[PDB]
Amino acid sequence: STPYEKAVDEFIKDLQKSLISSDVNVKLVFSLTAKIKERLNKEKSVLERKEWFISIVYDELSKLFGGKEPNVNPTKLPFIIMLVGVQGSGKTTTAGKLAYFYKKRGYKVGLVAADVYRPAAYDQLLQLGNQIGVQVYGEPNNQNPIEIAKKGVDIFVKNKMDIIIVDTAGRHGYGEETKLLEEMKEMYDVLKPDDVILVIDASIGQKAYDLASRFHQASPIGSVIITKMDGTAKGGGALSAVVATGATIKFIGTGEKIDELETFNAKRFVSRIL
Amino acid sequence: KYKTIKEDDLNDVIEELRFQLLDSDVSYEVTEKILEDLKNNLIGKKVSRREEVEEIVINTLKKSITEILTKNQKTDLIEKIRSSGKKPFVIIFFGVNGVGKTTTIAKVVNMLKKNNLSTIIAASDTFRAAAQEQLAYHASKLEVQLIRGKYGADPASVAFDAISFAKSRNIDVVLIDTAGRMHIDSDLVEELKKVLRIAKPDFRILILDSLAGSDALEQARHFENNVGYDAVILTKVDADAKGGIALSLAYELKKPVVYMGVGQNYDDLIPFSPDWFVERIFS
Ligand SMILES: Nc1nc2c(ncn2[C@@H]2O[C@H](COP(=O)(O)OP(=O)(O)NP(=O)(O)O)[C@@H](O)[C@H]2O)c(=O)[nH]1
Ligand SMILES: Nc1nc2c(ncn2[C@@H]2O[C@H](COP(=O)(O)OP(=O)(O)NP(=O)(O)O)[C@@H](O)[C@H]2O)c(=O)[nH]1
Ligand SMILES: Nc1nc2c(ncn2[C@@H]2O[C@H](COP(=O)(O)O)[C@@H](O)[C@H]2O)c(=O)[nH]1
Ligand SMILES: [Mg+2]
Ligand SMILES: [Mg+2]
Repeated sequence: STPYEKAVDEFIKDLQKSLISSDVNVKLVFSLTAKIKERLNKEKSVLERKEWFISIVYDELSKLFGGKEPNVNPTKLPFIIMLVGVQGSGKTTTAGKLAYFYKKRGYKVGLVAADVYRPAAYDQLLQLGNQIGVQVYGEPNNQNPIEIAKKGVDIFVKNKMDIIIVDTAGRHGYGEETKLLEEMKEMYDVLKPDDVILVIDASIGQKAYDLASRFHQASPIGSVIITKMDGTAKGGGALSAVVATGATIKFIGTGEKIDELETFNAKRFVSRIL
Repeated sequence: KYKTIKEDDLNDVIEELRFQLLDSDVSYEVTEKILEDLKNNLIGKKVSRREEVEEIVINTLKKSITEILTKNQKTDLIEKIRSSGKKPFVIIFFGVNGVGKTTTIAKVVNMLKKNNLSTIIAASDTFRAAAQEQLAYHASKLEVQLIRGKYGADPASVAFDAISFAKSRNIDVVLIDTAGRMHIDSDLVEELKKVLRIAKPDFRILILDSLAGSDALEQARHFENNVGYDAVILTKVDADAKGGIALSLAYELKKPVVYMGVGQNYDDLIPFSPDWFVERIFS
């Protein structure tokens, strides 16, 4: 066992603990670190250089979700966004934050309240819309969320909105809620959105990979927004969700206020995860 | 006749157990301590020759986890309320954003109604969009009184009015909803402490999301240090979540989980049992 080989091994062992402690999916940590270990042994007489080791970690981790700064301005207009995610993850609030972000940039924005399950879901999004001056479409008496979604999109397209953002009910997709995944798929098929955004709580633990995978199989995830980054969570579970879907992380949420949304920064996020 | 357990006998099974606990969202640091406890309890112990070391290890762990949780159990909450001479018995619910406070309050109302206890709800989240409307829907469906407070009232004023109202009507229980807040948000932690000083609750419940990883323990630690609470309710266990936070809470903080939320309907609340937890994790 060469002094270098020993150095690599201890570094990889410490990195495994660090990533797991930050809530990256355990199996993922081992496969990721296996690739990193292989690189450290093949690339660069010399002994351990931690600085080079770390650079390879940042490199392999950055690959794991894209280097490029996210593009957050819509490709074509009108641009339909459908927000999805686990109960309480921050979807309704993030819809308001997104509407605010784009309005500030000079877009005509419409919000669609397509959650018919949560009490006062409509009232919540209407209040956010009222606060930031963005029109909200909803039908509090309608129990068909797809019909609301479609009618809302159609009206906003007709009236030449640039960006249309559809809020949907919370779901996790397990047990009875497998049917909610089917409903999400159906909404996806009907709206044909331009971006399906998985909105995910930064604090999410070891279920993240399998849960995000279930979502992706039902309706392909294009983008991810990580909420509650103003908290103490490292965010490794959110990283796991991103790897399961192949999606691009575009924004993080940094508070409850409507302006507390910012573009995702890969380097800082790696540093946060550690 | 009996073989002596050595460290080398334990290595393979300790690693399988480590990954099982980690997968169950028992945090890394707690998992390590528990397994170190396990190894130390077993190194030097005798065992029959045709007995499988691996099984004794697994059973010793299941038994230790069961004891850690069983020792932390307190009196049942309904029995606590019934035995209390206080009217109303005042309960407050707090925790970080989106974990499930408001919905859990509705389930608790439902459970209290089934136990023939009268209840009113204080709508003391006066910040978040539609927070009072959301509770008003549940209050109406559960047919219980919601106290919204005067127009523009702050959380403490709403709670004060709710308690005053319950006193004069001899209502058994007041349940106080509060806005989501980060455990590291000093201003909002102060807002909560202000409601506590004014409401002087008889029971304080932290809500934790069972889908949360290691941060759930961090939430629990910080809130215990800055605020203090009596018990935890874990939500969203129906998302195929193991709820390993339950073990970490007992092991690190000596705090019990009293109920678990297992869906979005009012009946979706079960009491916490050590045996149930151990079966979930190891089966
Ligand atoms: N501190 C903080 N709070 C946030 C952030 N994003 C959302 N929230 C808060 O998180 C809570 C849940 O938000 P909400 O929009 O209702 O989430 P949701 O996913 O629509 N819930 P549901 O699944 O029930 O429809 C709210 O208290 C909201 O203010 C964030 O970045 N930071
Ligand atoms: N599947 C499932 N969903 C749950 C459970 N408990 C709560 N929820 C859902 O989680 C979402 C958030 O619940 P809510 O009561 O608004 O949480 P909150 O902590 O009061 N949010 P806020 O911080 O904004 O006030 C809702 O969709 C609610 O129905 C549970 O046990 N299982
Ligand atoms: N009990 C009851 N709830 C209803 C009915 N129609 C809609 N809801 C509830 O209204 C809510 C959706 O409308 P709002 O977003 O406007 O609250 C959901 O909680 C839904 O269950 C009904 O006929 N009866
Ligand atoms: Mg919502
Ligand atoms: Mg609430």
